[PDB]
Amino acid sequence: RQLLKDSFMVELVEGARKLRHVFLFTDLLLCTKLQYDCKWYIPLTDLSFQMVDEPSMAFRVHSRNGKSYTFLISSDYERAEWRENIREQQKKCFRSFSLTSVELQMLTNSC
Amino acid sequence: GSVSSVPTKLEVVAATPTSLLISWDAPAVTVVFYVITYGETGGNSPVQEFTVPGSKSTATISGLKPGVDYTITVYAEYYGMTGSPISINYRT
Repeated sequence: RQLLKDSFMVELVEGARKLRHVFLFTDLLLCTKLQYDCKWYIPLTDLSFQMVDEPSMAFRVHSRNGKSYTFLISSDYERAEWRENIREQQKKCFRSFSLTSVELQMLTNSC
Repeated sequence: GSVSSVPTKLEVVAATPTSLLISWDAPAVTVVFYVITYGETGGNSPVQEFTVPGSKSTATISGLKPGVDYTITVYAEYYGMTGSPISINYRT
């Protein structure tokens, strides 16, 4: 499992905005808060990336389990880069999975 | 895949000189949302895109230039994969 892209992003949540550090690995998308703590993750095979233009320069990631998460990003170009990188990797992911508590620890440690 | 990921029967069902109402038939599989793209045919103009939920199978496109050829595409987005597009040309 390799790290392909990572960026600070602003997550839009109920009544607030949160600064997150987001990581695209070969098989999953990880959202962390700042030592790192995992807020959530989505396997790429369980993810759908949606462009959001209201608010502007935003995107929404939908998870197969019915949740979705919305982020502001720095530019339309970076937003398009994230979608393309995720698409390229989704073509190489076939199996959904769930990480154990320690697996997540090791995953967050690697960050 | 065992069924097509692509919508069928994309068509303009109503038009004014500056707006189009498009419709398509959904693929066999539940869609998270659709992407609609449109831009001037051959014109090296910026292509624009928007979404509609997978429960909808029509969309309105507005703000177009009259008498201009446009290429319109629709594709489906799914958990884990992106469908291939279906495309039409239409002159306002």
